[PDB]
Amino acid sequence: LRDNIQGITKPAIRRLARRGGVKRISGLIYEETRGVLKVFLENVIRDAVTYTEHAKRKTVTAMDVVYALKRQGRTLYGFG
Amino acid sequence: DNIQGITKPAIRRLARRGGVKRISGLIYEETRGVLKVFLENVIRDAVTYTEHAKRKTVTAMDVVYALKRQGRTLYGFG
Amino acid sequence: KTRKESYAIYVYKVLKQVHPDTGISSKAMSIMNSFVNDVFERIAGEASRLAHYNKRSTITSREIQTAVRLLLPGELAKHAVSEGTKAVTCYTSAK
Amino acid sequence: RKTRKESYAIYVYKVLKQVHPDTGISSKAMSIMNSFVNDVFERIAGEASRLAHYNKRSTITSREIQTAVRLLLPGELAKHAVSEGTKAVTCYTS
Amino acid sequence: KAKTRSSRAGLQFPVGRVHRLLRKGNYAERVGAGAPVYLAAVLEYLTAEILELAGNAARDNKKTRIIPRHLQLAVRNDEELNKLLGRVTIAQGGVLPNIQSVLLP
Amino acid sequence: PHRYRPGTVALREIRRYQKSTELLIRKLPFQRLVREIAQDFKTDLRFQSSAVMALQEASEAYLVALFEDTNLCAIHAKRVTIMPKDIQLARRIRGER
Amino acid sequence: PHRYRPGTVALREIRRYQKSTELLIRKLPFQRLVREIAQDFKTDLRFQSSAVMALQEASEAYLVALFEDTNLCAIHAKRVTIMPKDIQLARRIRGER
DNA sequence: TCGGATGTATATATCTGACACGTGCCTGGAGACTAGGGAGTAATCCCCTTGGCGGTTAAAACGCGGGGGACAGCGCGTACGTGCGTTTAAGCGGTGCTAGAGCTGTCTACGACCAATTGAGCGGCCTCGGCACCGGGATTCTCGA
DNA sequence: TCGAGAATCCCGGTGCCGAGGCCGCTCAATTGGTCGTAGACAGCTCTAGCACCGCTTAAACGCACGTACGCGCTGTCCCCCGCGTTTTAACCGCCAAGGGGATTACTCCCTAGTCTCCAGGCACGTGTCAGATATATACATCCGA
Repeated sequence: LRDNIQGITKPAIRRLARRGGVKRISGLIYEETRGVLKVFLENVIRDAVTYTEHAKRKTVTAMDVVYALKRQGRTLYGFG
Repeated sequence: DNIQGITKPAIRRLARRGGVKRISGLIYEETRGVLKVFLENVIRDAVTYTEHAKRKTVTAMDVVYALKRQGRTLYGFG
Repeated sequence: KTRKESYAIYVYKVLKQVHPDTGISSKAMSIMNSFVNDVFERIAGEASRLAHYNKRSTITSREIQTAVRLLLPGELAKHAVSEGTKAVTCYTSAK
Repeated sequence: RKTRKESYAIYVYKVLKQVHPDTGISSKAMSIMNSFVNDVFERIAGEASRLAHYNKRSTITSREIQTAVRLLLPGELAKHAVSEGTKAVTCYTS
Repeated sequence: KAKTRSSRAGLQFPVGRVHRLLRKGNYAERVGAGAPVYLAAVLEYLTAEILELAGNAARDNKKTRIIPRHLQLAVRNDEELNKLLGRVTIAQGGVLPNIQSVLLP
Repeated sequence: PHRYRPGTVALREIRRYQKSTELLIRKLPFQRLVREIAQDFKTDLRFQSSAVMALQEASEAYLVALFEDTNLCAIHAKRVTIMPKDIQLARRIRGER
Repeated sequence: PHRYRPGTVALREIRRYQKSTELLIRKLPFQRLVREIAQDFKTDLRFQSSAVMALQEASEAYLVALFEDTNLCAIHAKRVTIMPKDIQLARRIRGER
């Protein structure tokens, strides 16, 4: 699999930038944002899979994601 | 009172260690405000640990525990 | 058919004390449950490190009080200390 | 006559005389190394305790310590720390 | 004869369950008598403050039921609650209405 | 014939998307992205649905906060348009790179 | 007669103070500052000496890191001279104000 | 500055499905009562904090001249918005299957616990060399001719 | 383009205090044996995760067109840098008093533990009203002549 970083399209980054409060956007922000998102998701997925392997399972539950994010320094209410 | 004892050449030396070429003239009052806020937030927790331990002397371990609560973790003093 | 404990009915009672004519959905109740567990674990861990620093082996109300003063900001901390002291006084006088 | 103070001075001195046979160390650097050993001990021990609480166990085994090292150290440093620990346990049993 | 401790201390949160969770979760070797009473009083106060701020926003948007948007607005408009819940993401909450002034015509 | 002056639809889309609370990314492409970049850690994993929803919530919140700090950097440089060196300055002052 | 062009002594003082490791604030005025702003929390406290040395170490390190991030903001605005709005931008992106 | 024209609150109706209420049961909290060990309270003692004096000199404070950088205005071209018609794949519902998460029942191997030695590790005390300081001469980068 | 000259840098000589090693004595780690229970393993169940298929339409895509914004260029003035002179309080060494920080000893009352009993809270099953989704429409804001 080579795609699916292209699946984050370019009205979606625009909508995230306008919820952020941005009026006028360049044309390199798109690839820069895709790189940022891929790095963040890799760091979270790695710790979630570590908790899942230690629990001796094969499914990634919601609590493993919550515990991974809590280790990152980013608490998340509403899924526990 | 004593915040004016953090003189003009001392802030300049800290800026030179930071890597700063040229400095304006309002940085001194801005920097005295920043340093006063930092020291208030640390000395408050150090005095709280001292009051819980039923002492009247502020030791170095209280300062280390307060700085560790802030998220800063000084090595070298116990 | 297995039990799972939460704080739903108690949050519902406090809501019916402050606003007697409103309700709460399930998602907001889940958020309030997470908030109560978060603050509980934070205060309890701080009290435990106080008891370890002072070479003692007992978590008491004075450790809980100093943990509250270290953890919460000013006016919120003063009102929390007042509420806890009033509850402990009414518990010992009604022994 | 004073009250004793347990430390890690003599063990850091042993490791230094293994790795650099003609090198000394001052007092402040030994204090920094003592604080470093205590810090890393408390991080790994706290994370292993939290794993054992998440999975509803009552025991800290070496598998929790391995998972805590793997969560807490970055990259190749974790890759070598796992090897050192496994090798020491294997030499301890036989 | 069986009265609860919560009715004795005049509270709404349980005291027996807080004492069980303190004795069970490896915090210290002994746990005193006023510790769960003090901690249940503190948790009740914080819950009441959050819900008092949330119900007013549910009135202001003309609703009779609280949602995570109302919890988000209640937390982020207060000052000291925004310092307590500083790095915390509330699910399905959104942001506050902020526009910079140099972007306006 | 009728066209708005450029900036007007941008401002009212800012108001429209700061008023609502929803997910701003399509969720089948995000699910494919999660499964792909999880495939290089353990073969044949099996996600739930609330796990993917939690990951999407967390990722959306992270990107919105990064764009707010990027906008403040671009205003500090006396511009309006956001450029990628603003993103780099924000992520290096914050302590991420 | 002999004078250096302005900037030269600044650069060599940058090298000279990045080479050494010492305290860059006088310590009797710092001790008076600590005792004064501790007097409004508990009357008649009694500090040690290593407590004041630890506070001076921590304060010096904090100010040096703040000046590095301030310098990056001022370079981003295509200037050389550091102004106080750079300090404000650094402390607001970082998460302190 | 009025005129038109999009775009947004505002009112009214109708359905659906989640929140609020009611029941049974069952397990976790309350009530007495006993053992013993952590903690509170007094006394001692001696260290380390606080206050004061006096001579030295290094650093802070104050002018002063001038040059280099901040800041404001102007021109240009180009990169990014707004809107239109075409395509594509996301969302919704429905069906089917099966791996795997979850709970029960037996049992054994492993960690807590206790008593007796004994050697490792901490405090204390000499003691010599590594580093700190002073001085002199070589080098080298900067700036006005 | 080169000479003056003002700061770094390398080498040698003196000295002094703090790492480093040796010694004695307590107290914590080791060794051996016993007990009970936490967790490993085997087995059955039943529930969500995965895969596929057809339809509808909302949204992504590519394209013209025009304009507002980024960015370079210029001038001027003002404010910060480098340097020399005067003042001042930090730093070092010294003496002296006494508060309070550790430490030990001696009770005592507060918490763990056990066992019995019972009532509050959790799972499941109804039911109806709060809010989501239509249509019709005042009315507010933007751009142009």
